[PDB]
Amino acid sequence: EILVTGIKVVDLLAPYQRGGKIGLFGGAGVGKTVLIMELINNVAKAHGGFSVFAGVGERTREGNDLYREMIESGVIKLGAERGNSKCTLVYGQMNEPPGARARVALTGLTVAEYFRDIEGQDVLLFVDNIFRFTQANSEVSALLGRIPSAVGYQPTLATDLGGLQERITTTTKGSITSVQAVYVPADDLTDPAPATTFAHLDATTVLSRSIAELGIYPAVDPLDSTSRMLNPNVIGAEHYNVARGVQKVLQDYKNLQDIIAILGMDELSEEDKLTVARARKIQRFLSQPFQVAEVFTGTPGKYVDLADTISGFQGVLTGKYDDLPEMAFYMVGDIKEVKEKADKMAKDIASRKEADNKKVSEELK
Amino acid sequence: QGVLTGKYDDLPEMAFYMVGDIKEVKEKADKMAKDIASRKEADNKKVSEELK
Amino acid sequence: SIAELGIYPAVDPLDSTSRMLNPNVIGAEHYNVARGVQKVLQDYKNLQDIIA
Amino acid sequence: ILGMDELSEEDKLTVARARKIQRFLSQPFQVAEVFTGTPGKYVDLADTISGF
Amino acid sequence: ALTGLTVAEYFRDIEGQDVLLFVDNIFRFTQANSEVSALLGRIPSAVGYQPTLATDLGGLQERITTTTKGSITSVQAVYVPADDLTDPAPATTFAHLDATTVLSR
Amino acid sequence: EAAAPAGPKEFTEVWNKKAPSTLIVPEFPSNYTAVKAVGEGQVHGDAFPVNFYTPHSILSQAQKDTVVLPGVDGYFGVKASHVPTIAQLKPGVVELHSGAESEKFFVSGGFAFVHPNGVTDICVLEAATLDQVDPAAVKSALAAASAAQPTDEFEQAANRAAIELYSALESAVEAKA
Amino acid sequence: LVPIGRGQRELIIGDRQTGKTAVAIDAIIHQKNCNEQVPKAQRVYCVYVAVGQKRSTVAQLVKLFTQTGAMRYTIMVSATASDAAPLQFLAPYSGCAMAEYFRDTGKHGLIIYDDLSKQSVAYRQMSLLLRRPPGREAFPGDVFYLHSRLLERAAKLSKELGGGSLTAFPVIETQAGDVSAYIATNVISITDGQIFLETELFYKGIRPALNVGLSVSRVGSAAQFPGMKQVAGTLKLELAQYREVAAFAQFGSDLDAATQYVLERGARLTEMLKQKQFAPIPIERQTVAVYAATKGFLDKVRVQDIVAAEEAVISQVNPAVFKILKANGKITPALDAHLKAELRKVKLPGA
Amino acid sequence: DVFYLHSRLLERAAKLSKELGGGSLTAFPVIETQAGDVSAYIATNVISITDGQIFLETELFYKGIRPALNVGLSVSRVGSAAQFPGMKQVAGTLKLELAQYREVAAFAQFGSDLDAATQYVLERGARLTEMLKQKQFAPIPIERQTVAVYAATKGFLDKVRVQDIVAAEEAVISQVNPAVFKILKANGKITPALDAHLKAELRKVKLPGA
Amino acid sequence: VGLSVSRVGSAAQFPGMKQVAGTLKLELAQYREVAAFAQFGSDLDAATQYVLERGARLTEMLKQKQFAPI
Amino acid sequence: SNQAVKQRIRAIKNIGKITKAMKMVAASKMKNAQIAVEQSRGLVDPFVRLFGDFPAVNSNKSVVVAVTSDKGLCGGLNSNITKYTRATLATTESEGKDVVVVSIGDKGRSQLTRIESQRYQLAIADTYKVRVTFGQASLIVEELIKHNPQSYQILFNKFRSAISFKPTVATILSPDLLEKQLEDVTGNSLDAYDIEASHERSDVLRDLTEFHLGVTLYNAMLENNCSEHASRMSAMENSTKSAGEMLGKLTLDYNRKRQATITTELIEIIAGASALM
Ligand SMILES: Nc1ncnc2c1ncn2[C@@H]1O[C@H](COP(=O)(O)OP(=O)(O)OP(=O)(O)O)[C@@H](O)[C@H]1O
Ligand SMILES: Nc1ncnc2c1ncn2[C@@H]1O[C@H](COP(=O)(O)OP(=O)(O)O)[C@@H](O)[C@H]1O
Ligand SMILES: [Mg+2]
Ligand SMILES: [Mg+2]
Repeated sequence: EILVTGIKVVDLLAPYQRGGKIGLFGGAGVGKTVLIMELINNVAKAHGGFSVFAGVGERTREGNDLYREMIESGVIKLGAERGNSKCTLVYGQMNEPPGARARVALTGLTVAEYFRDIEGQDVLLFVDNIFRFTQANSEVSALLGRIPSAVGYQPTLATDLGGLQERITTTTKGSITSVQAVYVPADDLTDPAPATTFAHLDATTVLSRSIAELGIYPAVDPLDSTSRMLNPNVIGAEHYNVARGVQKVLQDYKNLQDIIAILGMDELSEEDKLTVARARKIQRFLSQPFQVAEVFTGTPGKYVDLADTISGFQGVLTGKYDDLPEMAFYMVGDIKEVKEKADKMAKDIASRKEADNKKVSEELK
Repeated sequence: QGVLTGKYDDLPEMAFYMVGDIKEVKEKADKMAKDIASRKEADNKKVSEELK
Repeated sequence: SIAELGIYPAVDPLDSTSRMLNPNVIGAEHYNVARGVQKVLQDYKNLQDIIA
Repeated sequence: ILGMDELSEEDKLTVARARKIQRFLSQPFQVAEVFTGTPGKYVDLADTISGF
Repeated sequence: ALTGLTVAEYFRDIEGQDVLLFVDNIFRFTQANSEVSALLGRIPSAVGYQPTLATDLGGLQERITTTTKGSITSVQAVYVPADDLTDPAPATTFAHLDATTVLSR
Repeated sequence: EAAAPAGPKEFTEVWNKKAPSTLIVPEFPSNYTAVKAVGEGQVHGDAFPVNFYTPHSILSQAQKDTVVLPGVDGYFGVKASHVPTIAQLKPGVVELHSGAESEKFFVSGGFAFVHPNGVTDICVLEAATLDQVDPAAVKSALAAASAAQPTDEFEQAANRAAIELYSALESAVEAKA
Repeated sequence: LVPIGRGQRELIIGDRQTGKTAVAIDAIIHQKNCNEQVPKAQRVYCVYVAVGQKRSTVAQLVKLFTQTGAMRYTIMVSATASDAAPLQFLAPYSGCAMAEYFRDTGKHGLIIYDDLSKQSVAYRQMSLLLRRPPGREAFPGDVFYLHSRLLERAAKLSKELGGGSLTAFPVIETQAGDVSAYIATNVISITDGQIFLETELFYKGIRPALNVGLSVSRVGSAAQFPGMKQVAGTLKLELAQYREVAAFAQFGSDLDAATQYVLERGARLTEMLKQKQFAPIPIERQTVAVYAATKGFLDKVRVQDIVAAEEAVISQVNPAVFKILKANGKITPALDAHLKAELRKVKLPGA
Repeated sequence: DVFYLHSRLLERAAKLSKELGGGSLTAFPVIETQAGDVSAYIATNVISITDGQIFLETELFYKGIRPALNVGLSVSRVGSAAQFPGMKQVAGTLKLELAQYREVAAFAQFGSDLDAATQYVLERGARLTEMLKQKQFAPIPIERQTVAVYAATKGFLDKVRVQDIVAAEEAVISQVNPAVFKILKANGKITPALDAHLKAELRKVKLPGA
Repeated sequence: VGLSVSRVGSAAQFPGMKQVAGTLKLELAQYREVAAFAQFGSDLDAATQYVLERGARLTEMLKQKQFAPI
Repeated sequence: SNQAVKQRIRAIKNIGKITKAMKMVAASKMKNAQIAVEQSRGLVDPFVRLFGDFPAVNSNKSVVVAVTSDKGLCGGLNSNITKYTRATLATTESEGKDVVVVSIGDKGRSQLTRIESQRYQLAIADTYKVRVTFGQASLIVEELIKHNPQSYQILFNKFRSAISFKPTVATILSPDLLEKQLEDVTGNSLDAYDIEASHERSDVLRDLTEFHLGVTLYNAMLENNCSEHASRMSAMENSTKSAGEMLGKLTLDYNRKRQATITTELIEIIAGASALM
């Protein structure tokens, strides 16, 4: 069953499962903590059960920020109202020794597994950097007297990660929706800790560095983020067809970019220029402001419902918005807001000056 | 020596594909002129009115 | 690449060598034909960069 | 690709200044006079800055 | 190179002069210390070099300074291995160089 | 009488309202010419500007003192303040005089405009000078061109052009000095 | 294009999330579709070995094999990710021993080792913990013998031994499409065929994402349907031309109206080779659909809806011709003219 | 454990609570990259530890733009909404104008087609880049940064081409009455009674590029 | 010819061979700079065509015939 | 994974050498075309001073010619004059005028069909293949005079310098259909001229506008060919720039992969030898 997040690229191209395991693959600064905090903000309140945040090898500043903003959201209630809290925090952050970071994910799983099994209810398990589990085991593993495996890792990487990740499942008695940030070491997805984590996830959201350097946030690679829910027997034929159409347009753009970089756009065919224009449009349209990025961008964040993003991407695919420019799609919520941003961008196209005097900058008033 | 000097520049390049000798190249070039000059025959027979 | 062009046996005509390809062993008629064939194929190998 | 006299009147002034700058960077060396004939010229720093 | 640096360091310390040192091919100094570390049984670091690459280079290059007596100045010929300026031997060498003089054909 | 007030300065003021504002106005062939026709002056005395042209050449753009043109009625001479003229030129010899020297340009037909401001614009297709003509092919050319006349009217026109061109060429190559 | 005979090892190699188990799933679902229509002797009993996956992943597969009904002929060996490394390294041999019962008793097996790449990572774990010295990337020296010992057990036995067969489908995952990895180049040299699936073909809409240029079948056309031995020989020939003229037209230089006809028909065939997810096609509605495409009968049909055009070709052509094609195994001229006689009485979209 | 080496070091740079004294420790780790590769191992290790980055590009450094701040890539979100309010007023439109300048410079890989609507922001951005660069060992107080960027993102600087904007910024700092710096420092932000005298005092300075 | 070198160089050459190789290697160097541009033959350049033809004159000179040293 | 990057370095390097060859051959062909262009500009001037320059005439039939290129590596030339072609077809049209759209060059029928699919009627191509001559422009003008319009519009790129190409609209009016009607201002401006032809002035204007169309067309497709060469000279210069950028990034990437290859292949050897020692 689908889990609607309010993120356009996630709900369109790699939709999350309601009891699924979700991996956010990231490359040191591409935005998986902002994305996992937006998933907390968007999902964790609409979801009625309990929530567990396990911080494994991350910043202690981020743990303090999460604690102080879960208090003033009422998700954590201090004092005598503690029983009405919805979230428990387990923290093994990056100042801890490698033995504490290699076991704190298991403490988070135990807290979530009691709620799943004994209490019998639906849990959200947010694990920020499940990579640090693997990295801490490879730190302590050289001193256990083992022959090291590939790149520098423990020989027992896959079974350690498997024994941890096979416990974060839904059962007949309960449900754990698991969102895990997965750091990738040197922007290398063939590193064995991301490459081993990829098998354990129902929905991988792969975040790119080159997408984030185009300003497109969330920096989700639309042709590398998959899901088991992109299936026409699950999400409907219209959603499946608009997702596959968006992916085909973006793949044809990626196939064209090597000759676009050298020969320019002047050597394209006209259906190829239509492909490039629609692909730049949907590249900008997968971008979205976040309600947790509104504190450092100024733009307020937009939750986008699933039917709205389906209809918007279907309209850009059919051709209904070929008149609008590229930058009207950038960082807007709906397909209405690209029209109002073209209305705002267009109106200014004349408004540039004539603010000479009749100011508030006088000397007596 | 023939195809290197220009003796057989007047044959099609698919006449050299998968043939043993240059005698086979000459037998294949005119067999292709022969088959592609025999492509207009499915126009009024065995669509209907067939002889069982 | 020669197999994926449909040419069988997919022998690389340039990268294949023999110690018998000397003019004083197989004669000059065989040797000059083989060297000219390889020369024309290396010319087309240089020209396929600019044709494509 | 265009010609040495295609240039503007100001860029030819820069060409004539840089061509005589890069000549002036050369210098005869004191140790090289046993095989070049021309004697070597030590240059002080103030002379270099002022001349350039 | 340590022997040439001692000969220059006498003129710096005891004679009080401004000495020149010409370490010809500092890359071959790096290469020889790499081979010495390999023969001594040490595990090589990045691309192929000694684990002590920065330290065996800084042991040499930090004695070429200006003291209150005099100075040693080095004109060290630099080789770039795969025409790769990010190779650890020229990248570690360029952290000490105060100037580069490129002679070109 | 002039019910379409056309022109470049009208096209540039009407073109701003029917085109996108990004495109600048297209240029026109009036902006690449300098000497006009109706405008004052441009003669000053005994010389006058003679623009002898060709599609593939500019044979002269200096000033001459008299221009002999091979008009269809006959050879006329253009002096300084000549009457405005649109003269169709027969195959003949233009001679551009500039004193005692005379360049004898045999043209193959064309036009010659004398403008009100005294500018002569000879406009021919081929203009060979007389030294680079051979007298050998013109005689068998006239003999053969006076022979083949079928019932085609097109070849009658081409053969009449042939005989008048080659006959004027023999008239201007056997009467030289 | 990549035909598979009974007794052949065919590798399904590809990058991370391509159609690798989907080809393997459809081959098992299709055997249930064939076992109900053939006699008792030529029935194929499948084995799916699921090495190093989740339990959640294989619980979706037993749910799928029970829903279609393919679990009646299917063993499901599953050493999952939480299992001990000597259970994942042993599970293909355990599964192959179950499949070899059918090979050794005259019947026909089909084993799918999903992720032999994960069986080598579990074997590297045991070897490096038994202090056996590492080799390439960390693997033991014996890792070629790990898979060649297993894949040589998929055979086609003689009639003195029953005539049973075992068809293997090893699955190998590559990293960035780099088929020059260590375990990937071991199995490519063991198996007879190769089915390379690409991610950039997967996102262009081509599903199954089969790279036609790199996908080999060493048994050739000698072990396929004779009805498609004659109509798909030109299909792999027309697609070889289409790959070349689409590399040059990517620039946008020129078209020749005889080069563009190659680029026209080749785009019909790549839309013809598409297939959706959990619905295999028998053999004879395939070769009719390849007959409709390699004979020009789907020209004047727009390239966007040839996927939608061939539901009409299978629906409107009567099911009497599929029985003649299956029972003969070959388009006889008594059928070949009568096929194209009915391939004009069809309502294609657009027309 | 080379990640742990830097992580356990940099995690000690905290802002303590009120019951621990309220003390703080700011860290500035320096990482040298090779040929601009920021996707290296130690670089991406420390990017995963620190709260932001200050990227210094060698192409901007060789062109004389010093400090060679890669404005698009450098980030400090924790220091945002913790900065000077007077500078936070002016720096928002500074950031948007520099974003537009970077994208209309990426729009022009070539000088052949002028737009005269992007040429405005292409000259305002080269104004702001010349405004931003400063010389070594002379740090500037925050009010004299605020007043200079106020004089740059608004008008008061459009007459100097690109060349004399350093001299114009020095003339802005020297010729404007030094009481307005005291008001900006003690009030912290720009009040309406303050940007009144900002628009007043900036029009009576004499800019050297005329 | 571009990658081959001799660090003794001109000090250990046949004099007289020294008198022609100094322009032979320069002319071959210019031909290597205009190399791979001789695929445009009708698309002439009239100044690089002389060095292209002379470089092809010189590279076909240096070829030899296998245990026939000169 | 280090032979794909090496062959990509080889691909981008030969693309850059191809493109620098194309740039230098376009720079050579621009200079040999500038011989012919500046000579042909002379004959345009007598007809533009005799008949004037009237682009916005109220003709009820026009034949518009967009002078495009054959080869396509120009870099936005044919697209620029297709924009100018429709921006003059949306300007000079006044009342429901029949406009015949013609293209000279293969790159015109590729785009004027995309703009004006129904009014497009003729496609001249292969014209710059050997050279451009006046007999060729005369035959093209004869094929335009097979239609009988009241006006002609020629859209071409005026080669000004090696960097400046301005699109130009050159108008030729039909002789007494519209040209004499546009010259009379209370009398005429053409009746100043003493006509020295054999037959009437309608016949001399009928000959003179055919000659004016042939001259305008010849100069138009000389100017456009020179701007074609000088625009390929700048398009194959930016493409060598971007193929040098891509090559520099690929070489940095290859050296990173080379270093990483030597490190991991050495770490494998140490890990295999430390298990035995
Ligand atoms: N023929 C097809 N048509 C449409 N969708 C497909 C097809 N084949 C696979 N898919 C989709 O692609 C995704 C990947 O398929 P599959 O499960 O075969 O991947 P895989 O190669 O096994 O990847 P992994 O090894 O990571 O599990 C699935 O979600 C499936 O829904
Ligand atoms: N959705 C987003 N919107 C705007 N900026 C973002 C977004 N995600 C990330 N960023 C930028 O990227 C930086 C890194 O974000 P973070 O989630 O901490 O990365 P990571 O956890 O991958 O290291 C943030 O400081 C922010 O500036
Ligand atoms: Mg993080
Ligand atoms: Mg699978």
